[PDB]
Amino acid sequence: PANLWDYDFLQSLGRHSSVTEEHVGLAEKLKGEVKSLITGPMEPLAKLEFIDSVRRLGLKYQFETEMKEALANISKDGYDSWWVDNLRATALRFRLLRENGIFVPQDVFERFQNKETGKFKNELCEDVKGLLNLYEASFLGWEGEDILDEARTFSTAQLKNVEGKISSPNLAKIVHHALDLPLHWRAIRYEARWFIDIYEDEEDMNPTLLKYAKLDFNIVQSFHQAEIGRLARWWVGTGLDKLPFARNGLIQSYMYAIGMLFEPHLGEVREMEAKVGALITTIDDVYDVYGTMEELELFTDITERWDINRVDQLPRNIRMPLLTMFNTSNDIGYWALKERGFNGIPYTAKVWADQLKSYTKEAKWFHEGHKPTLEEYLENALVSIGFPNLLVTSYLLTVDNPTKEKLDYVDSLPLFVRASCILCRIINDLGTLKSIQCYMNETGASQEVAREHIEGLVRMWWKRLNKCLFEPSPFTEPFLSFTINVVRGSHFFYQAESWTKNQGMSVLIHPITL
Repeated sequence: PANLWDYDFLQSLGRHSSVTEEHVGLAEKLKGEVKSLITGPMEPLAKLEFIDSVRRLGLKYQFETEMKEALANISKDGYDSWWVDNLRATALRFRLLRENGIFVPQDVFERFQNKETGKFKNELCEDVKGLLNLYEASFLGWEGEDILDEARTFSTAQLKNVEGKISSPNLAKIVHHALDLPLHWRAIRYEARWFIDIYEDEEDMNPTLLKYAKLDFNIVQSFHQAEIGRLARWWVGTGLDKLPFARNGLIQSYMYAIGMLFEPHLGEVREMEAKVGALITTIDDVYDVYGTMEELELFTDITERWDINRVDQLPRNIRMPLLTMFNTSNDIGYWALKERGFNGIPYTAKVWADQLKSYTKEAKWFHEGHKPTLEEYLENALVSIGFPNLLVTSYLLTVDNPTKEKLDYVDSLPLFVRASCILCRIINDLGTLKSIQCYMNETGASQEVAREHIEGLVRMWWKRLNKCLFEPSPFTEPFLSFTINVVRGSHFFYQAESWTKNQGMSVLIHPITL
């Protein structure tokens, strides 16, 4: 029986599947037909809505070139009367163009403002799809784009007020889902599973796209199940499943990794990221449990020196996580040597050393009654959250022509990656001494005021990421998406056990009925 907490079940995954070669040949056929629909003749707003649907169904990885081509064709040609003075069209166009690297100025929304008060016009307050498109579009903004901040607050207020009054149950579901999290902040694979059901009930539903979305979801899922089986057998082989740390650490870590990257061709990378995540949770718990004890000083020193010669001084429940961290980091660095020509061990060793040092510092503060400022706290806590480790590892494993200089640069945590790491930390803190209490102690602010200031920090760092994606960068495709998608993973998982089990069951275990 399916049991996400049962390592016998998890080690069994991948041996048998609903692959059904017929399904594979059928999906290639339907994929060609969907390609034709994306490039073919269509009304312009309807074409934007079709492309947005393909994205929301988790299928953008299959149609990158067609979507970019159709969007360039839209963004260039002639007439604009198909969206000018149409809030719904204007906002969907702004969002999709900006999502695909085509700049659109915020001034495109000025005609919807009162021209004297900066406030959006009251006659839009019941335009449900226009409000919804304006809401989703506002999250593609940059710092200093004040119209889009006003658009966010206005559209949120009005969607909240209109939510209970929407006649279409499906449109009401879409509005409620958006108010929980905008599409820009949602993890791709989890959103795809939700939106397949939603799309089936849309009035503009294209049955070929729906059938392809279901087939492709099931095929990708079979890949994920084989990965889970391998990872479960690894984990049980470490013995860390029997130690009193990180209760569901392996499968939770794999669910987070699925947030970071889901595509089948990144399987090996995803498995390694899952390994690191599992170890991160376990060792986080280790440093929590032994918080003051000198055992942790030896743990940290062994890791800083990357030298296990003194490891038998540690008790077994600490020695086993340490040696599994050591051996796995050596395996991952060796994979880089074997596959990419570059020994990654010095980098996996370093990010782990940094990580434990971050834990040590947090512990120090807690033990000495220290109250750090917000910036101080965050400078340590963007490391302790674990994403410098996970992201630097993903770069090592995917960058082309890896060199010491590229790895040193990413490991320095420049703006783009730093912003992702800070975001993950702040989102974790909002969902759980941390960001809110630190800001309180720094300014005396209310808990409500402090939470609002931290939510504003989330919005601000997202604006910085948005702008980074338009600006020259040493970073290339896989990693750019990794850096955004770990944040999306954080939003989705830090929004009880029933919910997590439900997400894992519906996304990883149960195929979609065809």
